Amino acid sequence: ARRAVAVLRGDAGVSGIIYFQQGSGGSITTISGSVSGLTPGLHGFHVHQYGDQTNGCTSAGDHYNPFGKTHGGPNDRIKHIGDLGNIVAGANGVAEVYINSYDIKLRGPLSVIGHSLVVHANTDDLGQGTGNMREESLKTGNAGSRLACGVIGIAA
Amino acid sequence: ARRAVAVLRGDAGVSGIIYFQQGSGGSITTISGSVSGLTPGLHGFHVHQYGDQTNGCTSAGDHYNPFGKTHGGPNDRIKHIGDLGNIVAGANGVAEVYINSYDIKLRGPLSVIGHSLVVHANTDDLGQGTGNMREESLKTGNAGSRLACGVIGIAA
Ligand SMILES: [Cl-]
Ligand SMILES: [Cl-]
Ligand SMILES: [Cu+2]
Ligand SMILES: [Cu+2]
Ligand SMILES: [Zn+2]
Ligand SMILES: [Zn+2]
Repeated sequence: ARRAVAVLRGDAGVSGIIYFQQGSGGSITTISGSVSGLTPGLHGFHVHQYGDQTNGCTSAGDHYNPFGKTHGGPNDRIKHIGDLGNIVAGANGVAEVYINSYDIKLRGPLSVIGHSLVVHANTDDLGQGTGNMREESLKTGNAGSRLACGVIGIAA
Repeated sequence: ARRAVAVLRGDAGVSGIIYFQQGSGGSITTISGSVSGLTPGLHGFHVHQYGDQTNGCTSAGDHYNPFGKTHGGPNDRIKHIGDLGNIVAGANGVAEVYINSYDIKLRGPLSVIGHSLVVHANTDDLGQGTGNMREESLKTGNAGSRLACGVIGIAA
């Protein structure tokens, strides 16, 4: 059994606290918490490669992708491990987050501990972009700027 | 080969950036960087248990101590893994940090990635406290309040 947490901060009035809990036997990880200060609507939500905040959320690098796949949604068989889709901010700017995952781990070589969790300005198109949007869709989901981020740390 | 970084922040005018670099073959880890805003003199420097910033540096918990030992200095055979002794702030409030360690790892079950690095207000007595000071000495080194902290994250 394991627990982690990311405290999201940034330069855009967005903040939050997101917990990760992985069950004994490590099959399922529950990601939950809340994010405030968001424009109402859908916001892209990803675990990024680096837990490096020396350049704000920019130094977090690209999406966490240990298996070298294209970008997708969290339910997709082909996705980045760090792809957590969209969270939904209500009219009051608060998104309550609740995601169950078989792919997000807190133990082992694929652990997301030490990586950054990042919330974005726009909707993640889940790798469904078409036309000239498709290149960036299959890389990042076209979710726009990084509004807040935090390093995923071990929690009690 | 691996690299990590902690960006130290807090409520005391203290900040800094500390890098960790572990060589291929993972025997030696070099910890280096700088911390500013410090009172001149010696400041305790530890990796703590949790990378949890929900309650500032308080939620970092106690020292990282996977082998269940007493507190000591970094050169001691009996110490907490997270015990990094004192860093030294000059008259200008800046401490330049350079520490080599066989005990601090960036890979494996003892990795410090995901834990918090913490700089303290006072000198770490390295577990050498005597009299009524000895109980807290062998726990924390009596280094006083937590001035700044950051979660140790993966770096490029
Ligand atoms: Cl489970
Ligand atoms: Cl080495
Ligand atoms: Cu992203
Ligand atoms: Cu400490
Ligand atoms: Zn992705
Ligand atoms: Zn200690």
